[PDB]
Amino acid sequence: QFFDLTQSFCLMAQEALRRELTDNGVTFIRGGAWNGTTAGLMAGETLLLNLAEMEKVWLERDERALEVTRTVSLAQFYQALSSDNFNLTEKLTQFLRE
Amino acid sequence: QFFDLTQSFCLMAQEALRRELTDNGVTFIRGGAWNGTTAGLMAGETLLL
Amino acid sequence: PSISEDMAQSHNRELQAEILAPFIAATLHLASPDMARYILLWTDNLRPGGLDIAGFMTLVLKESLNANETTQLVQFCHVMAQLSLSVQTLRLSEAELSVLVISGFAVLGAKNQPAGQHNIDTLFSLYRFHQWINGLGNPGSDTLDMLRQQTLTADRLASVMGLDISMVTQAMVSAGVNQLQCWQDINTVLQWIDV
Amino acid sequence: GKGNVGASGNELKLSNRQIEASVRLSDLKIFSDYPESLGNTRQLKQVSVTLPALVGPYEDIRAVLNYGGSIVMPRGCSAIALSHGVNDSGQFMLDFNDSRYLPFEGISVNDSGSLTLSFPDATDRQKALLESLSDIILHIRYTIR
Repeated sequence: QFFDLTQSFCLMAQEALRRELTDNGVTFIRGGAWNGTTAGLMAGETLLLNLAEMEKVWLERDERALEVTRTVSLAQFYQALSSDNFNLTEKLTQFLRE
Repeated sequence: QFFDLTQSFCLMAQEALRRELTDNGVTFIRGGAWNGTTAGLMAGETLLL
Repeated sequence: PSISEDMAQSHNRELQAEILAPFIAATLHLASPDMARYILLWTDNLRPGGLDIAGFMTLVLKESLNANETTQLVQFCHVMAQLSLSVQTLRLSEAELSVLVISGFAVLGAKNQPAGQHNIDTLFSLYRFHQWINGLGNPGSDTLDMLRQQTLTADRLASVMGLDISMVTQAMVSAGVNQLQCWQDINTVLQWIDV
Repeated sequence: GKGNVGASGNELKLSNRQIEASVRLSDLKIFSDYPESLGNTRQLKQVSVTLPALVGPYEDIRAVLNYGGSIVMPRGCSAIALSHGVNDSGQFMLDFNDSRYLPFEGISVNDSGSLTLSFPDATDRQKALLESLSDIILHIRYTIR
């Protein structure tokens, strides 16, 4: 039971890594750690190697992404629409009237 | 495989230290940890040193 | 699962053999990964089914993409099984096998066949060389040292054996050998002095 | 639509739709700021930047700081950005205890490399914004050993 549970955790860790790096191809859990012929033993250290590979990938491909903040006004945005450019406040007040 | 990986980590750690002290001459890892005759054992405590 | 093609397309045979050595050591019930790597070098030097080691591993990583040559892969497997059990039965140890494989069996010699084939002559010659290794004693290892190069000289040989130099002089003149290039020469001197 | 004034490293240009202003780091003469006594190796570790122009609500300044030196430290810290400029350092927090490296860390204090202030689309959307621009302040914190 403990191995199944840590296996689910390691899978969840891989998915967290995949989302963080926004790449959905890198895989390290390839299964077979529960080697049936040998009572499914000794999978902890194989998972440890998996974790070491995780850490190596995370650190080596690390990139402190550049940070940018943008301010957007909804009134200006809607007033400046390419297809349907309209007053946002006036439409608001009108839709309020009905 | 694990020893190769930790060798990579130790080397990048050394490079980080070299940057921190801004001196590029200091070396501590000189290889030979994977003693092939001894099935590549005894590398861990070498890295500890 | 464990290995991939990334280093399979490489040209470093020795690296590929070294990294594969644990797997063969397991599947072959073999003592150390170094002997696995050495016997890998040997089987590569045989080329059983027209294969090399990189090709061996690429085909293994292929999910039985050969309909008939998978039997050739397992024939390679039984071949390394045969050589491994040859080592186990003859009880050759690390350094002698290492010297023989790193020298491509040039330090052995054979009849009308370079290195060593998989016949009876190779087995017999290796067995002789091994009893002689064992009977060399403590210094015999460094004897292998001077055997790895062609510095294996007569007087040092006789001194190791404990025998007379003049005996060896007469043996090299009778056997026609002027330099103990290969274990064929050494063995011939051995047989002449044994007579 | 195009201008150029200055020498190598200390230059200002309008390339394409992008205003570039390069400053030679060695040109700043940080050596002479303090005596050679009690200090051997000096290097830059922090830069914050201020843009006090005529900006009201909803105007979003866009600036880029880039370093193009020979000392090549891994990505994550080779370039920084500017959006507000009100003592903007390019990060949500100003922490000097960062486990990671601050941008522009380890630079030689008077390296031959140069740092560039770049304003995009100033032809264009930031044309008016940079027309009202007066000048720029560079607060460089650096350490001396």
